[PDB]
Order: sequence, then structure tokens, then C-alpha cells
Amino acid sequence: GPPGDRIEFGVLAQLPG
Repeated sequence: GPPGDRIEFGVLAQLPG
């Protein structure tokens, strides 16, 4: 997902809560 707190497929991700 978008540059958030989680991790995507090799990048920063964002969670909905």
C-alpha cells in the first residue's frame, strides 16, 4: 500500500486503522 507504517511488496505501506 501507500507509504505508511506497514510494508508492501518491498516498499512502505499504509493500513486503514
